[PDB]
Amino acid sequence: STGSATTTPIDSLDDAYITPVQIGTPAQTLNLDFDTGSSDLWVFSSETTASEVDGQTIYTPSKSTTAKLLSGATWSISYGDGSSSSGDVYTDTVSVGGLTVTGQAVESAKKVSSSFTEDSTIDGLLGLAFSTLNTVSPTQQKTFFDNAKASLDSPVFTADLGYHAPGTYNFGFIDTTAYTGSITYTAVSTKQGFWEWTSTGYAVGSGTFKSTSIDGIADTGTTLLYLPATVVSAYWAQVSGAKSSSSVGGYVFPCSATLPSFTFGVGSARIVIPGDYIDFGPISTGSSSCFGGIQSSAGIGINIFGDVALKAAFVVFNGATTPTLGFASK
Ligand SMILES: NCc1ccc(C(F)(F)F)cc1
Ligand SMILES: NCc1ccc(C(F)(F)F)cc1
Repeated sequence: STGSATTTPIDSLDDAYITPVQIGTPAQTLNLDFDTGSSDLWVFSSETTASEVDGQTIYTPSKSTTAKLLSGATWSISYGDGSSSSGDVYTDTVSVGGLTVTGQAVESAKKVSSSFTEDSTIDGLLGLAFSTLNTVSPTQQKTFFDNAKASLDSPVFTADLGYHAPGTYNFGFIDTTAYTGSITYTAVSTKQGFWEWTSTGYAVGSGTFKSTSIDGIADTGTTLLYLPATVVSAYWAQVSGAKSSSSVGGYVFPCSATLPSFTFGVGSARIVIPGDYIDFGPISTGSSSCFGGIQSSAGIGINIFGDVALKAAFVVFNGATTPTLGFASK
């Protein structure tokens, strides 16, 4: 079987992407943030503290004939940005673009952090990292992808994120019409539970390519590109007036500047991120200082190939017994 669903940016900056997901019987449609950096499917629900819900669509398990409370199961998650949520667990039917999984763990949020409440367009997250990161206790639960793997025509899903435009998540097949040239596959380490790979280097604008191993994760759930300080300093050195601001919390640049492209290596192939992709607009309404889409990972402890990088490519998440990552230009 296969599944195909359109994913849409939540705002004019591509801060996140939401994808409609059907939960329960009859279907309750929620717009979820597909996150290859985490492994929990959790949603706003009728159980969420009422003061912490502000415009989100909620899942109501009492209205689903297939919902089963997972007795004694709880969950609690903390993301690298300081966000957090927690609650209890149900099993229910979950469908993504025609692809159906029965008995999927649906984690009902009882408490969510403020940043989730303030995001009215995101009804929850759908984790697509490896199941070893799932936070359900005392019995760990499998991701949507892991549960669907056996019935998929091919044990893969692909991410085709758009720049200020809708995109597509596909399950079970590779759309050979969606990319140009060839797909370059690179090895994945699952030892931390992430889609972790090694980039072969980078280049700034039309500059010389620098062969150097950059170990990072493919994370659709992270907005920006987080790379080592040496690389990020080399990039912003090519933007007149750019500087790292402690009060803002990253590199900023004059909004009148034109940004150079950024290239990163995948084996012998190259993925070029257009400079316009790195512009994330004024730091505040009316400001002439703009926030950069490439930031340092020094404070994070791991390099993150977020949406800024991934939306420049057609990305294959190959969940075979030996998992790999595929990158193609588009
Ligand atoms: N998108 C989920 C996510 C968020 C943060 C991290 C970090 F910070 F641990 F790298 C990994 C995955
Ligand atoms: N990396 C997972 C993640 C996704 C979205 C959010 C937000 F936008 F709701 F804060 C936080 C964390």
